[PDB]
This record gives sequence, structure tokens and C-alpha cells, in this order.
Amino acid sequence: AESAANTTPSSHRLETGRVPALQAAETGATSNATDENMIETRCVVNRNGVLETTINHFFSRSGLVGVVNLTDGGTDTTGYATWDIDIMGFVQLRRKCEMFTYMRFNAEFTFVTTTKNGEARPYMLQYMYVPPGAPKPTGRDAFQWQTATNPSVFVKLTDPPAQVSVPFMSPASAYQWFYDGYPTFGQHPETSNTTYGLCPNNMMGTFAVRVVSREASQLKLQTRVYMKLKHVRAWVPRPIRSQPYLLKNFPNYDSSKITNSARDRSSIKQAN
Amino acid sequence: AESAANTTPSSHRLETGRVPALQAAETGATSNATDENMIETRCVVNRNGVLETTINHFFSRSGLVGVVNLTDGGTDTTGYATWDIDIMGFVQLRRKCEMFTYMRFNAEFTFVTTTKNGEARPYMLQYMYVPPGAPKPTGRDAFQWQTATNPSVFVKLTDPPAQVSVPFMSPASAYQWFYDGYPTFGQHPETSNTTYGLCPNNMMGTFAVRVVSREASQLKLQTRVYMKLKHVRAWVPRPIRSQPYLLKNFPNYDSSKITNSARDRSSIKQAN
Amino acid sequence: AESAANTTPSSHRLETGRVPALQAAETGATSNATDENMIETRCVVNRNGVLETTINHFFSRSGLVGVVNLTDGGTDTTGYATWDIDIMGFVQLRRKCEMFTYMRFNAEFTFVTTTKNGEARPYMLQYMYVPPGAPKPTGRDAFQWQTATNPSVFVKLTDPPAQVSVPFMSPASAYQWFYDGYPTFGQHPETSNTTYGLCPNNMMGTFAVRVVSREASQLKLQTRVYMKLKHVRAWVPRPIRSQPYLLKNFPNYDSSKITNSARDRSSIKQAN
Amino acid sequence: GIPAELRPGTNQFLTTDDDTAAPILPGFTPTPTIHIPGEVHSLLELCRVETILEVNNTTEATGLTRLLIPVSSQNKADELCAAFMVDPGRIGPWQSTLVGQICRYYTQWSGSLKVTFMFTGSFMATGKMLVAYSPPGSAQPANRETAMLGTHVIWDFGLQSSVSLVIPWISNTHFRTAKTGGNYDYYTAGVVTLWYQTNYVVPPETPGEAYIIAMGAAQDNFTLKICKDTDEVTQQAVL
Amino acid sequence: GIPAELRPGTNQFLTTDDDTAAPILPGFTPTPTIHIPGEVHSLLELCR
Amino acid sequence: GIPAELRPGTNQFLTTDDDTAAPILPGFTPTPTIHIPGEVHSLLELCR
Amino acid sequence: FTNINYYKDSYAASATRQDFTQDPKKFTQPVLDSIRELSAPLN
Amino acid sequence: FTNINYYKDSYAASATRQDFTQDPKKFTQPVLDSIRELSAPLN
Amino acid sequence: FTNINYYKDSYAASATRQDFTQDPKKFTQPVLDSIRELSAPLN
Amino acid sequence: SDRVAQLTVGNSSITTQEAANIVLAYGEWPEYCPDTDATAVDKPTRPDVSVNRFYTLDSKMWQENSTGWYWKFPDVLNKTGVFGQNAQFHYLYRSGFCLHVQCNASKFHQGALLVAVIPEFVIAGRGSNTKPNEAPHPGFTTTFPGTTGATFHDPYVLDSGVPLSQALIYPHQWINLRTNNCATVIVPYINAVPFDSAINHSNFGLIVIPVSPLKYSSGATTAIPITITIAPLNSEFGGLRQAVSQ
Repeated sequence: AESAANTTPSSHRLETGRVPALQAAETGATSNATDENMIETRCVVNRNGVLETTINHFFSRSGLVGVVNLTDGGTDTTGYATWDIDIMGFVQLRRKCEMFTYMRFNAEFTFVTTTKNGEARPYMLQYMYVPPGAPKPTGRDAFQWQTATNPSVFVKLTDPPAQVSVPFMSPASAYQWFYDGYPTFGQHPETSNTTYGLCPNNMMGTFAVRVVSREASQLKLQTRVYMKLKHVRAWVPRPIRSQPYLLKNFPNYDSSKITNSARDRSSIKQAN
Repeated sequence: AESAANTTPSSHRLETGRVPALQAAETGATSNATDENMIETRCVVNRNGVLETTINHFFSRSGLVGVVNLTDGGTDTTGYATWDIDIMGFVQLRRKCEMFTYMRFNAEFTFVTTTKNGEARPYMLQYMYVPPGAPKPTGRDAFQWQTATNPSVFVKLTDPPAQVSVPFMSPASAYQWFYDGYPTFGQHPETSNTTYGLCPNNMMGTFAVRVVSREASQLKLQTRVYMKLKHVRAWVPRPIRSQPYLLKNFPNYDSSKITNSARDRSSIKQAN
Repeated sequence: AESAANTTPSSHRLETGRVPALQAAETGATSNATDENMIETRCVVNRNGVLETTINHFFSRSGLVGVVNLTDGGTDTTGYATWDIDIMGFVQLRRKCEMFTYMRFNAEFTFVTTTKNGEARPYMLQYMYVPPGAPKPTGRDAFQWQTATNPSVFVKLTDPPAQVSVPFMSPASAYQWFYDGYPTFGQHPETSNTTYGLCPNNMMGTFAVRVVSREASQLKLQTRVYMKLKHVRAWVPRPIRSQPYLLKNFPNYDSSKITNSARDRSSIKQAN
Repeated sequence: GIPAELRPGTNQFLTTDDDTAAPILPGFTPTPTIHIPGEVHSLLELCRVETILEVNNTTEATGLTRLLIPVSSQNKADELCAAFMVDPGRIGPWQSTLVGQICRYYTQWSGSLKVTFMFTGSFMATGKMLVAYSPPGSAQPANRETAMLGTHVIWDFGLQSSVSLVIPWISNTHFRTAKTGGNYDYYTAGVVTLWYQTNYVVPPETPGEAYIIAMGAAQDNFTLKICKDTDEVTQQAVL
Repeated sequence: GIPAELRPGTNQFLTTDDDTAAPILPGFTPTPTIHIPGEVHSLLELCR
Repeated sequence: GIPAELRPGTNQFLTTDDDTAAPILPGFTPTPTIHIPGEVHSLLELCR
Repeated sequence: FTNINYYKDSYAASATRQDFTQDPKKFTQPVLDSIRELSAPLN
Repeated sequence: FTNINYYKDSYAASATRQDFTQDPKKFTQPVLDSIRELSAPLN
Repeated sequence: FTNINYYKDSYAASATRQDFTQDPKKFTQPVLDSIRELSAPLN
Repeated sequence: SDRVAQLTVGNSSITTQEAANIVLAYGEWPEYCPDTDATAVDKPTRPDVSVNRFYTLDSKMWQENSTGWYWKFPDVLNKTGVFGQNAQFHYLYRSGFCLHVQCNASKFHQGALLVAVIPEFVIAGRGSNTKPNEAPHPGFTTTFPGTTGATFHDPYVLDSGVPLSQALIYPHQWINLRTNNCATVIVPYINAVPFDSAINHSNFGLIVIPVSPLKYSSGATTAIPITITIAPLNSEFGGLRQAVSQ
């Protein structure tokens, strides 16, 4: 189906027994009433395309995913900056992604790093991908920055932004943003279930970054992560959320102060 | 074998004479007891890959090899900085490499040079590879820096890091990190054997670096060497070292204060 | 002959008339006594290569050829810097090249220019090749720098070093560093023969360089010339010089204070 | 020239990158090869080799008695002998083996395991034992009547003095991460417990204290994934 | 080298851009697929 | 233009490097060859 | 054309050829009795 | 594809084709008498 | 392969194919009477 | 049909009653150097009888507090017999070895031994000094023990920093006193060079370590020795010159 649909010429009917406009909705099915079994239409050939509305063209946008700060002070400094990789931090890509239950794709992370007031000095950075189970680096001159059996990218600030391709690395067959269950066994409390809905097969390690130098660098960088989806497959479509997001890794909403799905009108018998 | 292994359906046996679970370990052989000669299994086809666990994919990591300082002072300066090429200086690549007896490979040395406090000014450097038998340069303006019949690389600090390919250049058929013997003849002492275990067929010359200028340069550089293995073949696998390294070119350990191979438990009859 | 030589199995002989070890040296020939006509050898197949020892792989090294200064002062300045192209200035490439009588090759001159104390500012230079018979430029703004019907190269200091290919341009069939003769006719003196050995078919013009500007530039540059040989053919091999060089274009040595070809020993009946 | 343009990722030095480099020695032929016995081609050849488990890794033990399991004549009719976890990437008995270090280099493992016990008692000493494997769920079993509901093998002390308990792959997913607990109990494997089946009977004038050596290896379906750094070494002295 | 030259649009990061990137895990095979019911392929399946 | 990108080893001058250079004299034919006796082709001819 | 990859991996390429397989009856008419177009849904 | 080299040398290329030749019986069963799978190792 | 030139000239290329023609008897045995290997050089 | 064996090499023979199958190291038999892998020109000598036989070393009493022993095989039989005499005159050497370790006891003793070969078995110094002037190094009788042998100090780390638990990757065999009383390992020539000096370089080393202690009741025998025999299979020698001692 490279185009939308064509309409065949129709005419009028005056006879009993054939009722196409009485599709019962109690059956759970969608009404299959076409134009040709209704008001008299003409012959039109439609050449409008359906290529843009596909999933692969709908999820091939980058969007912002994470913002990582790097203070690099002089007396209360940290040096490194870890950031756990998750996409449920910015409600735009999350709202676009949470209209399905199970997804599977590849990523094209792009890292854009700038300075506080805005400037690009030729300082060399080091982006490190720490998988789950590998030790996290503690310090700007730690032992973990040797990057042996560990992927890393060396790029400067004046260079174009780096861009690496990340495969599908979940231990299960697909991703899922809705896990109605519990990660452990035993007795579960009733007051505060901080373990309910915790997606087990979604953790993907921690992203790290430091500045390659000896002493220090009096600068405050701020890098942004842009993740593009590709080779994506979606299952079990879910309705789109109509409530404002409130938490990072828990779907919640305000019990009072509920937002309606539509705006208000003056009267029901008025279209304006 | 592009995948791991498949399991054939099994069933139960009730008969005498066939004992697959009584493999005697006094023979020096490994027990060949499979799943199908044991508890009843099902038919599964395994598509898990065995490509990543090969030697060529296990040794194709760069890692750090050497750190070379270059003070370049004004009154007690040196100018040059020689560094004998050996990989037994950093215990990560050494621990990964010393699980075999004889190896043979090619190298992809990469040189990353930075400044003391961290800065990349456009100063031109000169990396020189002095083979064994060639004279070492003494001074920043010495006669040996003419590089006639001698390979050298000219690169700046603002340029990307240099990367040269080094072939297999040992006089023997393969490398070896364990030489149970003596390099010379005659009588050997009993108090201090500083010549025992000295690998004869491993010396690969000395790496040198200076700054191409006329007078001097008030800067303190610090270059790092990253050696990637490729086309690697390994023989006679050895057990992995469980003791902390203590010396550069001698395998030693502390007689007192021995480290156990495993951590301690509360009791033997308890899994936690 | 892609490899060195193979040895056939030999045995012992007990018979009269055949003497392979009595090669007379009065004939001017080299002894043709092999291993198989001597002590009993075995069957070995040699796979050692003879590719590196060829002339084309022996003369494909750059080496230093000339150093040209450029003061560019303010009141006693010159502006330009001519340098006659000759390779008998640095004894390394000269000693390597003077082991043959007649040679013929192509060149790959490379120009590396730096500053006095060491710095690369983006000043544009102009390298000019003046053939013999063309007028030499006098001044930094002279008429000859128009480079009409004259090859020149425009490059900056921050750019990579320039590299041009020079063909074989001698009026004779080959080069020669030894001309036992006289360039002119008539009577020749006996006290000071400053014209003896003057190679007539070797002059190749003068290389020139200036700075493209209007007023001046308070900088002292110093460019180095590296000439690589290729497509080289050699004739009539000559013995390698064992005396230190003393003059630019004349082979001389110190009559007193002669250097022996070998070092001294304690006694003749002692190998150490 | 060709109208090219640059892309992101320029002038970066990726560590795990297969790219050609410039040769330093042109026209070079290395030393020829010889036949050296014992060549390896994958790390799965090393995990299929049995290696001594360290089950007695508790305190009050020296180096050599740290690799032994004591067997005596129990007065109670049924007792529990040594027990240990299955996950080879967890701190414990699987740390002294070669497959444990190989799995500590990587981060995810699959496939079945093998633990082969070996009796080093006297000739006249007989007896029976129960080696049992149990998939995850509750804690370590208290008695034998709870532990024998899993995968178990009845073992005897005969002329052949070694049994091989195989540990089947009973995971829900395809791969398990070699990581200990906390929130990562999702990838636990189970407990292997060794029980006294009948007793350790012995004739008179014979020592009544034997030892069992525990060995472990991998199966044909054992496979690894994503490589990383090990956690056996963090600090190092300047050599 | 090949005598190339640059054009406008160099060193820009376009969001809607189909271009190959560098792989971080070399020699990687993911988890195999299973049959999950209810797969969508376009957003026109949801508007109907 | 062709979407190329640079690699390590750019803008370096390797001494032992076989690479083409730009000719300074276009359309040049050198002096013809003559027969000179005693031509060498390798340094193994001199060691024998 | 279409920017084929230059790598050994297969996930580092761009988007492959499109696929127009909609099959929308799995969501609109998930019933067992095939309802005819000109008929009553209930008898 | 696979980044073939542009040089005269052969060691300056990238990793060549893989080789899946395991042959693990040289370490697991280095004995002379071929022990059958269903039998006693000692008679 | 082997870095062919892109020019009209022929001297601006790299090193061409090798040539293993040694012919070392022009320096070692420059005599007229071919001395046999197993014989006396003078009679 | 398998627990009995008679190994005959030259003019020697070893009979046994309780044996496991022979262990062949890395699946390679000892063979003569092929002409493709060779690099010397002089013809090697091959005695084939006088240097190819079972040389028996001394016996060592295995007490209760024993730690273990190790040898260096191209050094143990380096001064004893025609093999040693032929190895002192020549410069090159290449051979394989056949091993046999005897340890018998009654059916009331218990214990187990681990006999294995370790290629390039370099001895580690024991100490906590990093200065080059005081770093401890082993002596010549510790590196090359000779025909007598040397004992272990820390056999848990193999006196080399490498754990004993992982030493099952080498060609090994167990001596379990309830199963057998002898162990046999045949090993080929393992080196990165075709020929090598048999005086300044030991190729590998045998190690006997009792992991299960020796235990017995009061009244039984108390002298339990360990006897070892060595057969230099496929010996070759080259580079004939004057005889050197060490």
C-alpha cells in the first residue's frame, strides 16, 4: 500500500434487507461502513503517500535525553560526572515512547558539550560507557579511566559533537516501560511500595565523563545527550498519557487538581 | 561452530551397566557427562554466539602501556625522554597477557601527549623509535635526531594522536613472558640472582621523544602509550595470577601477608 | 631469487684429485668454496628474505640535506635566502651516497620551517626554485619573485610541510661525485688547484625563500631540507670512506693524525 | 579534489576500533613460524577444564586446608555438609577457578555448569552422599527432605571415586549478569548443597576423617558476552 | 590522498538525519526475538 | 563532496614513506640512458 | 545511494528499506465471526 | 567493506576473517585410551 | 593498492615493482677461464 | 585390561598393577625436528638407545607435614649417564620426556597427590622489598635443584604467585591412594625455538604436591617414599664442542 485508498463510483439503493449503517458497537469491533455503501460518491484516484506515518519515520528523531553537569572546582570538586542512562527524564521523548508496551530498537547517542557562559575552548574530554557490573570511577585520576576492555571516546570541545551507535542490549527480547510486578520475592509492605513497577530489564549502566589533564581546570561544563532511535519495532499500543508527569521512574498523578482531556465549552448545544 | 550447542530430547533409563556420572578424576581428564545422559531435558536450539570470546576479540583492546615525562627545564634540563618498550609496567594488560606462555602478534601503538595542567598549544614534537644497537640520542639537539635510516613521526599537540603499526620483530618464533633459564654461561651466585628469568628475546629498543625548536620551551609534557594487539596467536595457557605484582621485570610476592584466592565465609555449611 | 639460499645434504669424501678448499687468490677472483664441498651439512630450506637489502630500499630514506637561515632584520636585513642545492654538506647521506661512482634517481624534497625559539605563527612563505642561468632575486620585493616561467610553492608555517617531486635533470646520463679531471682547458697551476675535481654535471641551480609581506617581519626562521631518493640506479661500487670529512666539495683528510680502520687490541694472539 | 565533508566522530581515538595503521618498517618479513604444541583459539577451551573449587574459604584455615571438605561419621542420622552458590561471577568458592576468572572478565553468561567431586579417603571407607541443586526461590533448605525436591544425584564411594553433578540452565531469560545481590537478585542461580545420604562407615584401625576435593568446569552450551575489566585488581604500586 | 574539498553544511548535527555511526560493541549479537502479539507498523492502524 | 573523515596520523611527515608527490616540471623527459658497466642491484653483491 | 555502512557490525547502519505491511484488522475487527459488510451484526 | 588496507605491507591491516576452530579435546581429555561416554573409566 | 599516481608525469609516482636481478658473478669471478668448483685454479 | 601396563624404553621396563590411563600432553607425541622448522646446518646426532631409557632418581619420604617438591627436567639428568655426557659436549638440544611417579601404600592409608608439568616454571622470590638492591631472588639450587630436588615454601601459590587451584589447566594427573599408586605423563618438546641449550634453560618442571594429607592409624607402616623415573624420548643434539660443567 504505497498510497492511501481509492473511491469507487457509488449510486443510490431503494430496497430492504441491506443495512450498512447499523454496525453494533457492543461487539468490540470498529464500524466497517465505507463511503460507497452510503452517500453517492465519485471516482477519485488518491496519490497521497503513507510513508511518513510509519514507526521508523516516527521514532527517527533525536530529542534531548539527559543533562550532565561537571563543576570541577578547586576544594570541593568531584572531577567525574556519572549519569545513569534512562530516557524517562524529559517528558517529550517519554510521552512519544510510552504509547507502546514493548519496543526494540538501536540508538545513535550524540553528545553536545558547552561551557557555562558559552564558549568553546580546546579542552579534551573523555566519555566513558560503564556497563552494569563494572566499577564506577571515583575521582578525575582514578584507576578505572584506563579504559581496558571498556569503550570510550576522546574528543575536544572545538571538535564536532561525537556520535556513537548503541545496539539492542537488553537481556530480554524487547524493552518495556510498564512492568506490573515485583523484582524480588518474599513479603511486600502496604505503606510504601518503593519496589513496585521497577523495570528490571531496563538498566543499561552509567555514562561517565571527565577532563583529561593533570592538576585541574577552572571551568564548568554542561553536556547534553541526544538519542536517536532506529530499527525500531513496537508492540501492544497503549493510550497516550493525559496527565502531567510528576516523578522520574514512577507513573503518578495528582488525585486532586485533575486535568480534563478536553477544554470547556459554554454549552453542549453550541459548536463554537 | 557459529553457535554454542544444542540439546537433544532425553528420557529416563532403568537398567544396569551404563554409568555416565562416575567419571574418575584420577585419570587427569575432564568429566564428559552431558545433560542427555542425565535428568530428562527438552529440545532447544541455541542461537547464542561464540564470536566475542575468541583470542582476536579478547586482545584487541588498547589499554595503557607507558607514561613518559619530559621536563625540558632551563638549567638542569634533559631535552629528550627515552622509554624502553615493555608492557610489564601496568598490571592490567600484564595480567591479561600473562595467562599464556607463548604469544605472537602485531601492535598498533598510539601516542597521546598532553601538558601538565592541561592545555594543547601547537608545539611540534618528534617521536623516534631507536632499535636495539642504534645509539641513543643525548640532548635535544643531538646528532641522532637526523632520523636517517631510522623511523620517526612528526606531529603537533593540537593534531589528533599519532598511530603507527609495529610488526612482529622478535628474533625467535614467538614472544614469551616466562623464561626459566639464564642468559649467559658460567657460575651463578646463590645470594642475589639478578640474572634469573631475564627474557632475552623480548627487548625491542627504546622509544624517544623531544621538542623540535632552537632554544627551549618552558613546558612539562607527559605522553601516554596505548598498544593494541592484533593478529595474535597464543600457546600453552597458564593460570591467572592471584597475587599483587611487586616488581617490574620479576614475578614476586610477599611471603607473609598472603592473599587468599577467595573471600571468607561465616561457616562452611552456609551459602550466604 | 625471493629467498637467500638452500643447503643440500652433504657427506664425506676420501679420494684424490678434488680440492675445493685451495682457491688461489692471485687470480683476482673470489673463493667459490661452498658448504656442501666441505663439512657434512644437512637439508635446510631457507625462507629468509632478500627484499630489504636492495638499492631501492636502501636509498629511500629522507635524511637532512641543507639548513637555510632567514634573519629578516630591520636595518641590515637581507629578506631572501638562497641555498645552492648540493648534498655534500651533511656526512650521513654523503657517506651513504659516495659508495658508488655513477647514480641516477629522482628526488622528493620536503621543506620543514620553524622559528628561532620554536613557534608556528601563520606567516605565509614562498619557496622558489631558480634553475642555473635564471637571475637570482636580490631583495624581499625583487622583480624575480613574480614566478613567471618559474616553479614556486606558497605555504604557511602552520600548514604541513611542503613536498615536491624533482626529476632527473642532469645534462649527462647519470650523476657522479668523483670527476678525475678539469672543467676548462689551458695551463693548470701547481701550487693551488682550486679547479681540480669540480663536478661539472652536478650544479642544479639555487633554492630561494622569502616571506610574502609588505614592510617586514621581526622573526628569524630556519628551514630544513629533506631529500628522499627514488627510482635509483647505481654503477661502479666504490669502497666506503674511513676518514672524517674536512671540506664541502673536496675529498680531503689529515695527513698527520690518521684514523685506523679498526680499533686496537692488547695482543694479536687474543680474541677479546 | 573530491568534494567530501566531515561527520561527527572525527579526530577521536576509539579503543575498540579495527582500523588500518601506517607501517613503520617497509618491506619487512618476520621470523618464520614453528610448531608449538598447545595452541588456544577461544576462551571457551579454558572454561571446559575442571579446576578446584574453594569451598572451605572460611577463616581458621591455612592455604592447603582451604581446598578440602571434611567428611566424618555423623551421630545424627542426617546432617548437612558444605554448601555454596552457583553464580561463578559472585565472591565465593567459584573465585578460585579458571572459569570464574574468565566469567569475571566478561559481564553476562549462559549455559550449563559442571561440578565434579572427588573422594580422597581410604580404600576400606565407604558411604553415600546426596549432592543437590535447587533453582531460585526460598533460602537454603533446612533439611534433606526439602533439598531433595530439586536436581540431585545419589553418590557412592566405590572403585570410581568421583561423581559429576551437572547444573542445568533453568533461567527465565537467555543470559544472566555475573553480579551479586542487592537489587540484582534477579540474576541469581541457586544453591548447591551436599548432604549425607547414609553415613561415613569405616572399619577399625582406620582413620575416620576423609576429605572431598571439589572441581568445576563448564559445558558445551556455555557462552559469554560483553567484555569488561575484572574486579580482582583495583590498586597497583608504581613498578 | 584524494583531492576533495568541503561544502556548506559541514560539522553540523542535523536531528532528522539518516547516517551511519560508529559501533561501540564490535562483534555483538543481541538477544533473539520471540513472537509478541499485537505488533504495529504505522500510526494509521491506530487512527482506524 | 564525499563525506570523509580524518584518522590519526594526519599531517605527519614519515621519513620511510612511499607516497606520490607533486611534479615541479610538467611535461619533462630526462636525458636518455647509456650502457655503464658494473651496475649493482643489491648490497648482497658487495658482501660476496 | 542510501548510505550503506562501512563496518563489520549490522546495527551501525542507517534505516533500511521501508515496509508497508499495515494489517489493520487485528485491532479494528478482533472477532471470530467475520461480519459481512451489508448485514446486521446481530440476528 | 571490512576496511581493506592501502599499503604494500601485510601487518598494517585490520583484523582478518575469524576462525572458529576450537578443538577443545586437547585440554579436557589428553589421554590415549578413548574413554567411552557410557562406561566405567577403570575396569 | 601500491598508491598509483594521479598525474601526467611518470617521475612523480612512488616506488614501482621490485627487481631481484642480482647477477653477482660480475664482481666475484671476473675472469675469462671458467674455474670449475672441484679443481685446482692453476695447473 | 587397563589398570596394568608395561612401559619399555631401551633397556628399561616399568611394570605396574594399579594404574590409570597414560596422559598425553596437549595431544602431541614427541617427534624429531622437521627440516622446515629447523635453523641449524650441522647434522644432529641421535643415539636412540643410550640416551633413551628410564633414569630413576632418588626417593623422598612423604611425611605428614610435607609441602611438596619440584624438579627441572633438562637439569635433573644433566650429570648422570650418557644423556648428561652428550648434553655437556653439545650446544643445541631437543627431546621429549616420559614421566612416571610411584607412590604405593596399604588399603588403610589415605591421601592424594598432584603430579603435573609446568612449562617455563619460573620460581618467584619471597619478600616485600621493592628496592633493586634488597629484592629477594632465588639461588641457583632453588632455580635449578639438580638430581636431588627442591621443596616448596608456599605450595598454595605454587611458589610463583599463581594459585594451585587453577594449576589443573596444565597436563596433570592425580595419585589417589585408594585408586592407583602411579601416574604417567608423556610430554613433547615445548619451546618457541627449535633447539636450545639444555644447561642455561629448563623447558618445564615436574611438581608433586600433596593436597590431601597423609593419614593412618597407629600400627601401620610410616615410611612412604616418592619415586620418579624419566625417559628422554626422541633426543637430538647439535653444536659439538668442549664439555662444559654449568
